[PDB]
Amino acid sequence: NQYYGTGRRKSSAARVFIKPGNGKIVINQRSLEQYFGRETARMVVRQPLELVDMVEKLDLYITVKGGGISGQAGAIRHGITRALMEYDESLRSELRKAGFVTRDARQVERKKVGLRKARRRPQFSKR
Amino acid sequence: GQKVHPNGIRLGIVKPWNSTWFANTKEFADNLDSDFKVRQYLTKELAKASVSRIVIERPAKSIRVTIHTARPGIVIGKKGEDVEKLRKVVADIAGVPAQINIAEVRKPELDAKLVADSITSQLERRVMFRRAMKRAVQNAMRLGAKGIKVEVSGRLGGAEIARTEWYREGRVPLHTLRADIDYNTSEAHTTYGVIGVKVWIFKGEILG
Amino acid sequence: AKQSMKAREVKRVALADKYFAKRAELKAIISDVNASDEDRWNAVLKLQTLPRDSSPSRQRNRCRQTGRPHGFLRKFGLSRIKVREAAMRGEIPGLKKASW
Amino acid sequence: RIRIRLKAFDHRLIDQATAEIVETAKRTGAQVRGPIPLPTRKERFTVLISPHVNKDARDQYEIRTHLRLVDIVEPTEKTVDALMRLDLAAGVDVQISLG
Amino acid sequence: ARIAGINIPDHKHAVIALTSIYGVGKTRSKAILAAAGIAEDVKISELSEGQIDTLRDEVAKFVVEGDLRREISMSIKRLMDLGCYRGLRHRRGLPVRGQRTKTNARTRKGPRKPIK
Amino acid sequence: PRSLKKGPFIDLHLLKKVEKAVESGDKKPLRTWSRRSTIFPNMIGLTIAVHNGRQHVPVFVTDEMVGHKLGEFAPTRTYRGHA
Amino acid sequence: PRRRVIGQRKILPDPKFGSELLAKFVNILMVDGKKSTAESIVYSALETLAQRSGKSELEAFEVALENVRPTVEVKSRRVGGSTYQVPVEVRPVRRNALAMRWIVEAARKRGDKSMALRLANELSDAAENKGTAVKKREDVHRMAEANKAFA
RNA sequence: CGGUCCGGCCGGGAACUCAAAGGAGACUGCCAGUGAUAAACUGGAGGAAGGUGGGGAUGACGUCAAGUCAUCAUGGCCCUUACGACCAGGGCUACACACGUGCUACAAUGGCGCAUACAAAGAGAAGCGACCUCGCGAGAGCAAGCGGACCUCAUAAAGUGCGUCGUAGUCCGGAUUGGAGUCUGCAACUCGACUCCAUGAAGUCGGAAUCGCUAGUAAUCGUGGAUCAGAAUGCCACGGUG
Ligand SMILES: [Mg+2]
Ligand SMILES: [Mg+2]
Ligand SMILES: [Mg+2]
Ligand SMILES: [Mg+2]
Ligand SMILES: [Mg+2]
Ligand SMILES: [Mg+2]
Ligand SMILES: [Mg+2]
Ligand SMILES: [Mg+2]
Ligand SMILES: [Mg+2]
Ligand SMILES: [Mg+2]
Ligand SMILES: [Mg+2]
Ligand SMILES: [Mg+2]
Ligand SMILES: [Mg+2]
Ligand SMILES: [Mg+2]
Ligand SMILES: [Mg+2]
Ligand SMILES: [Mg+2]
Ligand SMILES: [Mg+2]
Ligand SMILES: [Mg+2]
Ligand SMILES: [Mg+2]
Ligand SMILES: [Mg+2]
Repeated sequence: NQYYGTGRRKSSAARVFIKPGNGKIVINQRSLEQYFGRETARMVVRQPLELVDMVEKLDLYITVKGGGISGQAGAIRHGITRALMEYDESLRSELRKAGFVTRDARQVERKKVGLRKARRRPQFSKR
Repeated sequence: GQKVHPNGIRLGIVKPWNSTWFANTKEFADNLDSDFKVRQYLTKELAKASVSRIVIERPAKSIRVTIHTARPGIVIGKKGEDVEKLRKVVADIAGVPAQINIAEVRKPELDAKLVADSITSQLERRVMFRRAMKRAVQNAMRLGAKGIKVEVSGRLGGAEIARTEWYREGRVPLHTLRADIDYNTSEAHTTYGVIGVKVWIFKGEILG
Repeated sequence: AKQSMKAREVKRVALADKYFAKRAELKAIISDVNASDEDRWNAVLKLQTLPRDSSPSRQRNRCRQTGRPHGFLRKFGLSRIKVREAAMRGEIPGLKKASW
Repeated sequence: RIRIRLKAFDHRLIDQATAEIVETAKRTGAQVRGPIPLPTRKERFTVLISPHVNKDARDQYEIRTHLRLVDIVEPTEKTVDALMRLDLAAGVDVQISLG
Repeated sequence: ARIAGINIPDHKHAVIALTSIYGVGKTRSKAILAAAGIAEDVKISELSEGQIDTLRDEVAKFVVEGDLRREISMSIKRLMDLGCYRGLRHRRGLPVRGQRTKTNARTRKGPRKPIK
Repeated sequence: PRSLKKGPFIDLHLLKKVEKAVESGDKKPLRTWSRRSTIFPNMIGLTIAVHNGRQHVPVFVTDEMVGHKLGEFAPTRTYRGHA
Repeated sequence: PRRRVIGQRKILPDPKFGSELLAKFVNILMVDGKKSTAESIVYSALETLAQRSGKSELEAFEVALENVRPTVEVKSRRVGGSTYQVPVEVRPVRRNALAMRWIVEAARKRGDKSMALRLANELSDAAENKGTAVKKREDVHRMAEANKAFA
């Protein structure tokens, strides 16, 4: 009866499984307060389940690989939105407005030849 | 200092590599030296033969050289006489058992290396470069090329001021990636210097 | 590159393959902690007595077509120039301009 | 069993060889595992294209080395020897691991 | 607060005020306080004078201000008297360790000397 | 510097020239291109003309000159000043 | 730019209060991408700010922001032989951005030890309507009415 | 799921992540308004993505007699018992000075100590080199496994939690110099890198002047590779925070 969604971010990849329950969040066999030492990521993983009022409504089992703290939090949000649209599908009209169902495609830019970074050019001098 | 090599840019799309083998890093540059020495040897021997493209492939430690040439009669000679002469020296260079196949070049006027070497041989025997460029374009557009561009460069008629000239007939889209542009370049070693010859031939677009 | 510099590279390869076992024998002695110090001293004097061109670090990887001492690539055995000319004529299998 | 590793540069010619050896061991042997694809090695290169002095003017090449893993569960005798005697095109390097 | 000849600030901790000694650093100061059995978070204040006597004995184990400066001057004047390359660098005022003198030798050469 | 397990370093032709001048008891200046040879305690009291690239400068060997190499006493760059 | 007025990007609100403005303040305070430190500094300074004021942390932030928000800035035009500093009304977004920028610059320039002490002291002085940030607001209005003839 | 040494570990399962191969997808395609019923533009609708979605490769005729005869090739000139060839040592690393490009700093948005969390992309056989032992340490010894989605390089750091310093030329900064060493390599004097102990310069944000950058950007943080016996703060790539 578990409902699944994949969320992706910069280079992260979340695997979200939704079961109806009381609101127990388990990420890589760890609690959310244990896993993300960051309140902004604790907000963004709870943002759609407070967009709708379903924090206490459903439990969830989460695995996530690759990336960093905000990357994994973004993919967790995008997986949760993918699975809540699998749960109901009447919520896509709201989560689209919330900008959540859109996968953020902002990858890092490659270092280019001549340039010290993606866009930073070296220091110029006429003389 | 501007233009990319149209073969090397078309190598993943519509052009094949002239060497299609595989090796690890231990035997890579050794195979590539053996391929260089055999293309060197075959070009010096079949210089009078209008050879265009030497394709090298080696399965199971056995080299296979596929020579594309406009006339196989001068490359073979008698049945297994000169081919066998070149085969035993290929096997001497590569150190492996060899095999030589010959693919005939239909329409030698539509092959850039043959046209460039005909122009080079003409310039070496002192003809007017504009006449050579005219005959290469008229022959290629007659034989059915959708577009040809030729270009010579440097020390033309023994002039001390080197200049470049180029003719064009038909459309030659170099920026079109699926265009079958046959491009190659020859050099004429005259008594006044080196004359460089480039030739682009557009046959049409491959719709893959 | 010059002809004499190519000749020096060939000579330094022939000597590096000739005396290769003996130099590792002496270095096994010198690197052995369980050895007589007079043996290790005689070994290091023998290693002085060997020619200098027997070492693999003495020879420099030149381009195999031109002898260019700079710009070498170990996978192709060529400099960056003859690499570009071969990759453009398609004499190098599987090698093409990348973009990502 | 026979693990078979195919290393090549052109993925069409390696998928041509992998499906060839599948239909071969399908007829002769039994239980071809599958043409499981492995990650592709991308050996990039970056060279200066000027002969003398242009540090910023470069070409960037690469070589994509395509991998294929095909396992054979029950090798018969003709399955093994007749598929080892069967050969593929050059550019493909096959590498059997019997057991 | 008076070790090996010199005074030592009281408000600082033990390892730091020991490191005020020319010849010890944070490592050797940890070796001193470990050999004296004195914690590192204490000050030179609220130390027993027996603890400070143990500290004086532990510092007396090593080479310090007048001895160390004598040994350093002896090694430099040994190179001076030999006339080696390091001696010539030490008396030309140039860098010894093989640094560049075309640019950036300003620690040994001081401030800039204008062309007059 | 070199490892202790390799010991010091000296050319064999130098160590033979030192052994000769020791047994012969001659105080001739030994000219030498071995700028990389560590001085030994049996070298004490000898004039050794170390090469510098251009000529051979004589070095009398002292006790303190033991643990060094011969090149330290043959400077290769001559510098007097700009003005 | 020449062609277009742009569409601005969306900013997250802060986790503690839900305010967009406080997260714009932590982005202006943030250096080198370290958002976690500037969020901790703001939450410590607004902690001691409500300790010193008894109000909401959001309310006393808006009060100090209100007493530093400029209304008219000036800008160089130079249509004659010299520079004319022409005044101009400031839109409420730039009013808020210049306020938080001036507050951060003053908290950098104060001599207190902790950054949260420089920022809580600067906000408490701005709510008292003194300090360098309101002095910059005054000197801006003073050059405004000293150049009000230009329009 | 069933079982556990709680480790996908072990039977297994193939969904999921991922790995590639092929294919679909976005086309102003639709809706409305403007427009000269045209081109087209603005807006919103859906949609993962909306107007060139983002990034790259791709550089027209020509210009500068631009650059390179020292990659190579080559006309012509010159040397040919030397302008050619071989070896040792030295030099290309000098040093009153001037400039360019960088690195590290001047600290408290930090130096410290302890504990702990999250990456991607690469290389590897004369190679990568676990585990274990010894050493404060760079490293040494024995030594598995690996031509490698298996093994190794290899613990990401910034971060977070606690304590600490408390505005000082400082527990900032790390130059310089002395001593002791390791490794590579015939060989580290000129002229290598690194480690340990000690030493602790200038520097407290930079004159006139000037540079880069419009979003996963700058800024900052680490990682890897080529070259290479050894030898980067450079170069080329990678992800984190943002
Ligand atoms: Mg540069
Ligand atoms: Mg300048
Ligand atoms: Mg270009
Ligand atoms: Mg030559
Ligand atoms: Mg070398
Ligand atoms: Mg001290
Ligand atoms: Mg649409
Ligand atoms: Mg010129
Ligand atoms: Mg010039
Ligand atoms: Mg020249
Ligand atoms: Mg020499
Ligand atoms: Mg130089
Ligand atoms: Mg410090
Ligand atoms: Mg920390
Ligand atoms: Mg602390
Ligand atoms: Mg000062
Ligand atoms: Mg200070
Ligand atoms: Mg190296
Ligand atoms: Mg390397
Ligand atoms: Mg980056």
